[PDB]
Amino acid sequence: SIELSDAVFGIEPNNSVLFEAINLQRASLRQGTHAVKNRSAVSGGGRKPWKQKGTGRARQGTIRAPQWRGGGIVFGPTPRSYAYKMPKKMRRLALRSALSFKVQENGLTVVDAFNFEAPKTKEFKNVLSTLEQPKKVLVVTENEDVNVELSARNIPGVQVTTAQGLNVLDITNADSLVITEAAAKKVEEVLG
Amino acid sequence: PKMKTHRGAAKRVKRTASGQLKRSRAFTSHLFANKSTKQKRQLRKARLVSKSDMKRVKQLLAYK
Amino acid sequence: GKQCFVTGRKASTGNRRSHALNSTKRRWNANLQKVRILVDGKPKKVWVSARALKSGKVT
Amino acid sequence: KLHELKPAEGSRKERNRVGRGVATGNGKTSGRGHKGQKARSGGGVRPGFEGGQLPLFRRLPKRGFTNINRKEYAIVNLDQLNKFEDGTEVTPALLVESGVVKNEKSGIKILGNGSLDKKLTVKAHKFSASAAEAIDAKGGAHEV
RNA sequence: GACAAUGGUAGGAGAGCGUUCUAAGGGCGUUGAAGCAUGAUCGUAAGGACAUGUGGAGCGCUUAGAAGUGAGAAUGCCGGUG
RNA sequence: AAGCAGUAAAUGUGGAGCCGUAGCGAAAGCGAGUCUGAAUAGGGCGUUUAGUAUUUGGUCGUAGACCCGAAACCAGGUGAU
RNA sequence: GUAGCGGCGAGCGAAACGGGAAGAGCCCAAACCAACGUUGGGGUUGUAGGACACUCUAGUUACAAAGGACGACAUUAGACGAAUCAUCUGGAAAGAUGAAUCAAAGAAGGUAAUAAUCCUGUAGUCGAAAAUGUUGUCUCUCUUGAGUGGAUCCUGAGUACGACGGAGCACGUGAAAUUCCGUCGGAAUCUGGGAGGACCAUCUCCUAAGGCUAAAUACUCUCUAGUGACCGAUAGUGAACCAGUACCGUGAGGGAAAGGUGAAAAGCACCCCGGAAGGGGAGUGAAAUAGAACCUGAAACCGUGUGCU
Repeated sequence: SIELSDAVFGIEPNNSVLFEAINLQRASLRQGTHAVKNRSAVSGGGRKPWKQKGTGRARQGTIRAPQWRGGGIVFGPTPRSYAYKMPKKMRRLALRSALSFKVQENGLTVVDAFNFEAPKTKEFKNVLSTLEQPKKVLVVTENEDVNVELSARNIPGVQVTTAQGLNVLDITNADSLVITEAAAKKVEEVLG
Repeated sequence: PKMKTHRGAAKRVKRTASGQLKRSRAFTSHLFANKSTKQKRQLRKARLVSKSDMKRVKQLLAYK
Repeated sequence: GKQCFVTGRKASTGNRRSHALNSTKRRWNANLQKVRILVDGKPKKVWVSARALKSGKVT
Repeated sequence: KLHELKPAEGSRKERNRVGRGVATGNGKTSGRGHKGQKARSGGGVRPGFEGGQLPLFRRLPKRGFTNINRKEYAIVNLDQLNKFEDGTEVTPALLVESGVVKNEKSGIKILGNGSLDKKLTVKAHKFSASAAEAIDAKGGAHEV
């Protein structure tokens, strides 16, 4: 079957918006979790090592100065978040470009509803090969699929998601997209 | 933290439509016998902050 | 220290300000007097403030 | 394709780093000049007063006061009302939902900058002298 | 292809090389990776390969991303050696 | 925007709020014009009125703020072998 | 970063409204009634409540008064758990080349080299004598609800408040309201009393001077299970190491340096020089210039030969 909306699948992709939407998602799961110590945090070094004058040595205040071995970092890492936000009218514009690009490259397959009621990985591998699908595929359905998401999750390169959980990065990564009839109708109304 | 505005400067100027500042006149406190009639009459008319002084205090009134 | 027996009168702390508004710490003691009052046992001399002495009190 | 990405031409640049070699032009002095107060670590003088000669906003006097009971109303010119159709009851409750007034501070005031060209009845808190004659000339009424 | 321009400190502006890590893609290696050593090699520069010895298990390349990203000197600090 | 929903997930929900569409005056106030003035008589500022949200780079402000270094001050303690 | 405060300098800096998380409110004094200043009943407020008068009708043991036998999960040991063989190079296969097989299991680590199918495991099911938790259904202990009623009573006293000297509210004594402390004066009793930024009048809202109260909030010496465009031995905690230890001070106190043989000790039997140490062979191993001062082994620097000078 061929069931398209002809509105959110036919627009031209916006490369400038599609690039800023991928950088936003990748930078949003970078938990910084990284910190070093400075002069105040290093243990010890509270007295002056030697008098300012009377010796042929340089003047030094603490054994934890940034030049001394074993203490003091000047400008190192610090715990911070990397996530930022973009307007709402640019989020939907980036999703339609990731969905229309697949259609332009001839990589969208509209399949009827699945009838998988028991988890079986060997059974799900057949329909992927029967439908002439590439190595990495994405599966989108209407709602949560028990006994379906349990399968196709041990196959290297197969990802199953929902209709409300589509991502700019999860879509651009797959070679082809496999969507059901009920799902393609749900995606056509949430977008555009 | 947020930037703090110059409270003393906010009591002496006001912003206009183009973006310039309206200022009062000095020498208007006392000693009016030492000045002439033409001098005191032309000191009631307000002026604007000059182009030079604007470059120094442009960020003291960011919220004004 | 010295504290009132009937109520909780005690000293406090403030500032001693001159004409130039110069700050210096100081104390404000209570008017504690030594009187002998009736007790369920033997009458005892205890520190009592002059505010509690007024309005009538046994001595 | 995540293996072929290109940003928009002219939107990205590389930051500047001072004190890294001499060929960059920002080497030893690092863009500060020679010795002075503006060359040490910790900035320089404050643009507010900077010491020295009497500052600017200390040589001019203060002026005026601030009213606490000050009232301010929104303004709807005439060229904004002509989007409605003839025979409509314009109401401060409708002007908000219509999308021409985002916030009513203490009421709506109808100014007369433009031309109405339409037949309406306008309700508002206050009116203007030239905005009350254009509503009634071509027909219509205004009610407070 | 014609004409003109190209000495430079403080300073302004533009274009590039290299180091570490992440993502996607695609490759190399016990028939010997990284590193270390030598050579008469290739680019306008920062720099890039190849062969031959030593080594005994990891590492490039392309496009983007993020920086504890470049050392000759501070009576600089620690180690080794005159 | 907090918040709720969701892998610490990048994502729908949430219009309290913020800027702009109109200025002028110390203010009452008036309004494409408003103040000064007995009087647009003249003059000052407006009739530019396409902005707004996120982000790369330059710079500024508050935080030690490009790095190293005093002679000093205060607070609580240790010492008459 | 608005109102406002401020040698109106530097600087300090709100609240209400609105949008959300969470959300039960109740006990004492007194008038009064039987008893001996005392026990119990009674009784708790502003759209004014109670005492008094007339007929009459759900335990919230986290506040609200507080003791006990009372079933399901959960914590503290664990048990099962699918699927590969062959041939080359090598000391050694997990690699390469061939055919195959599992998957609700392609997290991860080990194993003579790089393993979904070799070993511990993983997904998913099951399991508690005994102790401790979290949560219930009954039991046990408490326990009559509301209208009408001011002729007469009760509703917190050296208190409220004022002057004087200070402090605290964003607010520096200023026109300083609203809250506290020391000293001394010192009220009124529902026709009452307080507040609405000096103060008075009217008009609105609320009842001080007794006492309890769970949730949304802040933090981590710890326990358990996990993550990183975090470090990789001058780094990361001072400390990967038998470290607050050598060591240094009368003392309080101050404080380092030091990881790596090999897959496996299989750690060189015996012979030769030597008093020993250390070497030369022979052996072990894939490799001994991998021999415990043991992976790789840079520069400074110290040497032994030689081609030109």
